[PDB]
Amino acid sequence: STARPRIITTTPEQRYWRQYTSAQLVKEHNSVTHISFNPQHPHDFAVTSSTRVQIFSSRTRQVIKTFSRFKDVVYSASFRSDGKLLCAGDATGLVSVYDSYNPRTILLSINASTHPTHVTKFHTQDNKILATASDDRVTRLWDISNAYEPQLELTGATDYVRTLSFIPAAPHLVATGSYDGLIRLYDTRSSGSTPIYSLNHDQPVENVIAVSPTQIVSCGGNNFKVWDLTSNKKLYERGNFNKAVTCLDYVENFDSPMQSALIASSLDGHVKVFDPLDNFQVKFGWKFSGPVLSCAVSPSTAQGNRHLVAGLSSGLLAIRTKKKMRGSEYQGDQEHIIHNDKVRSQRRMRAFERNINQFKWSEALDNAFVPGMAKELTLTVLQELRKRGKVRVALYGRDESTLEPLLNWCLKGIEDVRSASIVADWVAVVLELYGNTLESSPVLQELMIDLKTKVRHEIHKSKEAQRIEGMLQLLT
Amino acid sequence: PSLSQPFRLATLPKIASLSNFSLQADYVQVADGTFNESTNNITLGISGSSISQYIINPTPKLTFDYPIPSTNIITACNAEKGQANKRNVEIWAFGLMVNKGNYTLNVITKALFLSQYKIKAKAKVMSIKIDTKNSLVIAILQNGLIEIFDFKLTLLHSFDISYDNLKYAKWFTENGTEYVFVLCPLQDDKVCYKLLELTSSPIKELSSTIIEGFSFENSKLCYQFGKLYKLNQGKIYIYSLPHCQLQQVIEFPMVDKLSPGDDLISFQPVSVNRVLLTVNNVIYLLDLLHCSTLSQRELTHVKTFQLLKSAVINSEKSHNSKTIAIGISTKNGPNPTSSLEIINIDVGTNTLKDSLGKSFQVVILKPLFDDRVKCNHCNEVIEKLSALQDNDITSFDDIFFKELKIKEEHYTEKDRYISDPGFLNKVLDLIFGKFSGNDYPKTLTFLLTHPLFPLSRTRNLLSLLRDQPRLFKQAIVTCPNLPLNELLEELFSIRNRELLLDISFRILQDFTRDSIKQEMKKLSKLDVQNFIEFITSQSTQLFQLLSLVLDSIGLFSLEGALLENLTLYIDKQVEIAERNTELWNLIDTLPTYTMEYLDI
Amino acid sequence: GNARVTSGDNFKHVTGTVTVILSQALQSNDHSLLETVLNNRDERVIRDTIFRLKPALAVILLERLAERIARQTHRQGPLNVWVKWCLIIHGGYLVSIPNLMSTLSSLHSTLKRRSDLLPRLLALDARLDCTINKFKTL
Amino acid sequence: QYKLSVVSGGKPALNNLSSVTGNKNIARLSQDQRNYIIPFNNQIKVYSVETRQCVKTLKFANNSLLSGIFESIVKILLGDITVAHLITVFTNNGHVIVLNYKGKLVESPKHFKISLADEKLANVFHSEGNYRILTTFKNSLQSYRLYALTFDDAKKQFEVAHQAEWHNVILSNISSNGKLLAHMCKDHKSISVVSLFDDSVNLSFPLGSILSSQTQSLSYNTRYVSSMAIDNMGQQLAVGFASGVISIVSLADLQIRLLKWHIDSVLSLSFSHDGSYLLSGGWEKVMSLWQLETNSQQFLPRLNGIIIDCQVLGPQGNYYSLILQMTENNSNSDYQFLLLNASDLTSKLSINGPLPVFNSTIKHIQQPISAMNTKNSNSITSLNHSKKKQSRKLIKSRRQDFTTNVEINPINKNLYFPHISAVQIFDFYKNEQVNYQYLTSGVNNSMGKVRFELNLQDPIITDLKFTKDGQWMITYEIEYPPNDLLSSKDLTHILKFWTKNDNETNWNLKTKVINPHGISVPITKILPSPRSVNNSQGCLTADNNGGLKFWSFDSHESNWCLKKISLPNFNHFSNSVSLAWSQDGSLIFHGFDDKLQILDFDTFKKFEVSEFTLDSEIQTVKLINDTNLIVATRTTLNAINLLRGQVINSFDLYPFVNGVYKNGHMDRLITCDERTGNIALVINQQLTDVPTINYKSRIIIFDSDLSTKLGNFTHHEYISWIGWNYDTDFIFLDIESTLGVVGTSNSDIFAEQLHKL
RNA sequence: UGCGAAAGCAGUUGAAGACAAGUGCUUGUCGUUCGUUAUAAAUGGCCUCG
Repeated sequence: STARPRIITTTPEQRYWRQYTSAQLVKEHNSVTHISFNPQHPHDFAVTSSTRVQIFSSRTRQVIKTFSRFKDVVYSASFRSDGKLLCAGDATGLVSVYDSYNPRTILLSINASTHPTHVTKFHTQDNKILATASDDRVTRLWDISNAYEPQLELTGATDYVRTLSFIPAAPHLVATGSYDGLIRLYDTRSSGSTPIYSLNHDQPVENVIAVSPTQIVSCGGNNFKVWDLTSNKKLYERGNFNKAVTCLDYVENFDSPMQSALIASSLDGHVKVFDPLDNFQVKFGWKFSGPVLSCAVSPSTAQGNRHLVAGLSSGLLAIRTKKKMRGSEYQGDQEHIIHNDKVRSQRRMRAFERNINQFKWSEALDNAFVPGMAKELTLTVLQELRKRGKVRVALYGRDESTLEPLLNWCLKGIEDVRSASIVADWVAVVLELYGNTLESSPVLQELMIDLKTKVRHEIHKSKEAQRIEGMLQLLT
Repeated sequence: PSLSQPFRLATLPKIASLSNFSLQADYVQVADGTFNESTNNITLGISGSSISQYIINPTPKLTFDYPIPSTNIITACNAEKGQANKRNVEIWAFGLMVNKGNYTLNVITKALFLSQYKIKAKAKVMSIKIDTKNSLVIAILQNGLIEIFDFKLTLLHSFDISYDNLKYAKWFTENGTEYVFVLCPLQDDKVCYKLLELTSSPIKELSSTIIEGFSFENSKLCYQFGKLYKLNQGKIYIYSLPHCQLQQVIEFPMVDKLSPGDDLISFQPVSVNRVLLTVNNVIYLLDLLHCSTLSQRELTHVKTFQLLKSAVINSEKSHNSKTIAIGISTKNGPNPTSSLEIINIDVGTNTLKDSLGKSFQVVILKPLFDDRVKCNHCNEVIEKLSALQDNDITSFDDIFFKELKIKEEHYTEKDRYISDPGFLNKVLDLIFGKFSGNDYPKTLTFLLTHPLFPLSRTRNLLSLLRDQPRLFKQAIVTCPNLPLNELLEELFSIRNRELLLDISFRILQDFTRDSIKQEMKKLSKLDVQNFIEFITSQSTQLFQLLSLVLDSIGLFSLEGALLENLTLYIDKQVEIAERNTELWNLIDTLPTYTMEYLDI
Repeated sequence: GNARVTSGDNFKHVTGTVTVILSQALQSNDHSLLETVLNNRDERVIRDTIFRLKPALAVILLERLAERIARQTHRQGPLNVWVKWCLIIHGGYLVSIPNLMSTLSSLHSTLKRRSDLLPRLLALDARLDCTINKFKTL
Repeated sequence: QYKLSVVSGGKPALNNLSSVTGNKNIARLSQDQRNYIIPFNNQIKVYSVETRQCVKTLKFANNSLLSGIFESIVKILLGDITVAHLITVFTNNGHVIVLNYKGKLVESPKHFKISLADEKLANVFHSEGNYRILTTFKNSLQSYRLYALTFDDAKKQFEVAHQAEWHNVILSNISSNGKLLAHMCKDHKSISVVSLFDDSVNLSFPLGSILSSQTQSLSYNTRYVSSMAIDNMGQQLAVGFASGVISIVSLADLQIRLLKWHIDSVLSLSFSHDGSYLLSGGWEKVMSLWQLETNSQQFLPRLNGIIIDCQVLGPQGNYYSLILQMTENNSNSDYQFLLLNASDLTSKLSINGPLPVFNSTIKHIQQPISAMNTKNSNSITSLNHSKKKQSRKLIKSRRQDFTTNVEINPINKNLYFPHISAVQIFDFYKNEQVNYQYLTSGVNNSMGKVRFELNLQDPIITDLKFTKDGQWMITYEIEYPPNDLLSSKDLTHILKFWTKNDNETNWNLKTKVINPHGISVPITKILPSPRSVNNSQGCLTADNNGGLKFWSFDSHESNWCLKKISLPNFNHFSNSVSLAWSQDGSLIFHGFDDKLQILDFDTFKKFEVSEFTLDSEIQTVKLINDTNLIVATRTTLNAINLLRGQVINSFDLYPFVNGVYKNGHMDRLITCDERTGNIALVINQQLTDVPTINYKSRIIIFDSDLSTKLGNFTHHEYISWIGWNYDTDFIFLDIESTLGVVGTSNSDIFAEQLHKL
């Protein structure tokens, strides 16, 4: 004996990203300018909005901490590599360092400049040093120990510097991009204050991100370009966006089928995922109410539900999350011969499968035409009965009352190309089997008269369709 | 695969030793190190003149020259690049001998002269291999001594193979280690083969074998990828290392016709199982695996061309199919002048495509079984038919069929024995000469149905049969391999409706759309004009042909005035066939009170 | 199991206008924006929008129309007129293209596939008219 | 150099006598019930039940006496009658042979011969030292004689004495005890039961009494009996009917009891030893154990075939022995013997031979009787007409292909048979089936087809092959739409790609292509790609229209993709398309209709002579070596050197191959090694004074370029197929389901006593 | 049934004997033969181990 065969009824990269189904929309007083994730568990992420910075719990997904000390606009919430310290910038130019989860106590307060300090980031390799970029166009490098004078003051930018980046594996290298359209690389080991070299983006630079030790992606204007420092030239460029790209984030070695993901904001309501392994090609995207100013994803070591967070100029924050008898237990560990025969039961089978297995041909047809049942699954069971050679059998004991459900589907199924040849099959048999009842039943006739009109309509589109096919051949 | 035109590298000097063309190649040495696939330099030792290094591309130019006395003969020369105690230096070693009294071994170092040294060699230097990694110069002598020297020509080691009168030695590398094999003539046409390993003694003997039947005096020898090739008496003998066993003997018929003494033969390898062979002024690219002539080139402007060396491609590992070969070309004239010339060679992909149908090697029915079951003389017939009088149809037929016992007026399965082509070909020739005009024998009908009708007579056959309709009809139905060009112009010249019909089916049957479509473009616009008109005046295939015509005509060429008439005809056809569609499928296709009268 | 189905015709590995909404939707691969454009059913609009659409964007427009019809055949009809007008207006541009079958493989399969219904459907219409002719006269 | 030797076995032997029913089984279980003995057509195999392996094999070829004698085994009896592992074989002619299992076969068995005067021995049986034999003597009904057999020690001879004689025996059966016989005669009919060794039971009655009045009113199927069973005690007799109704009759008072669940003709009925249970099987492929005490029934459904015969085999009914038919293969009758443990109704031992599918029926094979005449069955009237038509066809007609497709596994060398909608994996080294995998959708085991359902055609596998590397299996199948429907003519062509890591035995499906080359276009030819291109990971498909497609497994896609294509939309049609590919991997030799083409793989078009015309239509194109290509047309075979493009040798094939075989069978009949040479196989019917059923086969080994014949060898039967194993040796399958091969002290006494104890 | 592709192209489906029923005659059947390439329908549907 054999088991009963069971009846038979997009990309791997996409199906990972559609799992971020849960979507909750939060409103903030001002535009959320910057979004940051903690490198450490529970990976709570910070949003910079209005004159405050808010911390959201990953699991709970609501505010746990609020930093309201800042009198003016707040321009940054990047964490330290250990996540203990929070640095931020203000329009007054003051940069303030806070213990994460301790909004009361200010550790270090530094006045970078009189002009706004739009960017403040901790150095990833060297914990002590903190970098600040201001509208003064000098990106001062501060240290926690010395709060009175910068260790290095990188200069040479003739427009606002609103982008700074630290290259992994290169603690000495510092990358800055100004609204000149120039991305400048600096070596802190040397004297500094003069770039090693400048990369021309030709459009104002909104965010510069070092994807890998040698590859840096710069998103500015309507396109983002990936530059290799060893060659010093752009390896790839993509300009699919309509509005000017603003923010861009990168995550690597996460459990998706894709090893690494690159998310880039558009300012068109679009944030799209790009795969570095295939020359940064588009694999998935979202659309939101308004322009996107910030985008971030949970770090690789999220250790729980993965989070996608996007920032809008409206102050709206959108979060998408991918959620992640005392001898009965003996198990015979000390036992001599272990044996097992328990067999799992077959997966719960539908009503129509039961009828065909039990040889209820007519009922299976009745199951086919029931409310709220999938069109594809309808084609399968009918396809089975045709394969069963039970076509006249399933249609023998029927009248106009129980024949109409089949014909109504046929009225719709004839449109579909898949069910056309199958709807073709059933219709002829019932006519050949119920010609006399058709004469004496009016409703079947009016039910019929529409079928002739629709099939005639199907004739026409075929007639054009082959006309379109023929002219296409002339074209080629 | 192809052979490019030779381009001159340099003109050889007018020295007496070089005046003997047959031995000229022996007096010019090519350095192994500088001549390879990737090197643009060639180091060449011209005996009695100099050792000179030339750059090949973009234009041949002399980069370096070291003069040598006119009385000295260069026996071995090699040049490479490496590092010495560290500066990048080019080490040149050449062995010269003067009047057989003395032999000179010289090593020169150049910076990219740092040093020039000279010692007296015990015997003639045959092969020189320099190891830049170890700063060693290795020389093989005619007396059997393999002497290893430093760049200072201080003797570090000496190995004796115990045999004298060496004639052939070649170096090769495998798996990163260096190897050398030598051939030593013995008496009674016997030869010792020794394979030596270069690592108390840096030289280790791996194999020693005596080969019988291996003559030198008329043999051309070259080696490639563990494989030794010997050309002798038009037969190339194929030996494989390490034992130097004979594997194959390939006969090259075109060399067998060469008179011994006048024809100058040179032989070199160019790739895996591929070699260059020259006979006087003609050059050959040969595939020894498939025994095919990949390419042939004749140099009409020179008397002879002798190969000196060739940059060999490892086609198994290399995507490059282009290499170069250097040789000596001698011009025709009272005062012949010899020149060094380089030939660019495209070896190919090393696949059988390069050999398909290019072999250099130039029937009667036989029973299936040599020995109670159900079964489901050409020349004499040839002579008899020719002996007849002109225009005798009855006798020509009667001889053909009575002799061959043919029964039915078309080819049948029982006529297989007659299928031999040569007998059929002249019978066709006899018919053409025997009969002209309007009367042909029935025999033409027999051959015309024959599956193996010669291709040489297919051309103009339809033209020959224009006069008689049945012969023209018979050809279309069964004549094999009738040219499409003639079927078309006949299709495009004929007014007969039945004949137009059968031509189209035969064309569509035996020819694809692309083949027919291109042939449509050459046809005149006035012709195709007439045959759209004929259609406006089995039919599905004819309509399909018209669809092939219309696409060939193109949208530009088609004329609106005709286009309307064709459109109406097409409009008329669709309406009928849709109507026929309906007809075809049709062919596939109690009261409570009743009032009645009773009959009694 | 998880085996993927395929067919032999898969030549893959071998005022009032909305033109600017269309062009932006196509450049940005915005399906929602494109879907709104495709909703209009006035043939007068369809020719105008395709008339002003850039020829470079016209080739790739044929690709979405193929995919969208393939996913939902019941929209084959209304989406056909767009393919009809795109080939009319940009026919000359499409000629100067180095490959068409590979880049328009989905369209040919979609159009090839739909035509196969025409023979069998006519077989119905004859059977089908026969019974219809029977009961009206009766 | 070369030599032929038989390797594998054949189909199991059955008692193929129409009259006897329920006694088909000749295989027997040992007295200790530790091993089961099965006679085959060419050997006898002893399988140890507990381990489910063949402990011992006895080949008729090895023994001179068996070779000369083997005539088929009509029965086996444990021990020796003349006289602990002895067994006595009785054949139809009358030879009695005492042989030994569990040991070494003795070259001089105790051969004997019973004396029979124009009698064909049908059956033998015993109860306690007493032996009776039933024999056949000659209205199309054979009559039977019952004799007594005893062995006299003085003369060492089997003396035969007459006891009884029954005439025009239609059907017959014997009790499980082997002491009662029930038979039906036309003297419409009458059934009589007789005791064999005793005079106790002697009863007869017309069939009309048992038949119901309604049964008389209804069709003949209701009055037509298909099977019978008799009790050991004799009080109850079961009669089956073509309609599927079973009638139990009490012999004492001739009262009837109707048991009716089978919806088609019941084929096998058997009483239990106690008689409280009736075991029944038929076309439904479902086993029914009727509980007579309460008229209940237990079911074992989804037996692999239709149940021909049934028996309860045990002192306590521990095992059930069953015969399965596999009617889906109309070409050959495929018998499988199944021993089930009654405790859990699980397969204790399944035995069957190779199950090849031939193009047309062979010898006298007839479909089993059903309620209606169908493709897989014969009605009551259809039996005689079908037999006569089959004989007249195989005599008069000329088309006698009987050719079967077979495949070999490079990694495992295991033999694959493309059965209808399935693949049999059979190991000819061990001569035992390893697997049976259904490779299509359709009704393969979902349910048992009955009545009009039996007209349905399941998907048919036409081509089954592997890549060179062996990890990949390519399958081409045709799905047949049902009859009496609008879409009843649109046959569906499907391709599938199937890979399996070596340690498993079951393939798991990766890819499926629907309607390749378009709609309603068959896949005439396939060729897997070699090691050179894509590392044996690609293949080519060819139509009757000359359209060619190359597929390959794309790692990035993780599946197969149509790398390349050419569709010359040829209007003309020919199912003969032959395909050859070069070892290096550059060219394609595509032989379509009468023309051969050389296509370059890089451009996939005619090489830039590519076109080569032949006298007639190509059946095979193959290259024995790179230098030489062999092309067979329907009239001849010709060796062509590509290097010169001139024919070396021409062998005229018309005298033997004109229209006997359909196009494309030359492919599977002609085989080539890759190093030594090729082989040509020609089969011819032998006739003495009109064509006779039997056939005769020649195998000819030819060197590359057909210059010389290495060896010409003879086989006495129709060799359905021949192929080249990846070793030197070539394997050939013969219509007897036979795979042969053509190829180059006090302590010692104490220990013995202890062992005895 | 032959050929062929899958579409289709041609060609068949006869005679004797016996039995049953109805009234020598009529019809229907064949575990009967010779020759030619040559609807169904006895209320009767698939085990259990979570």
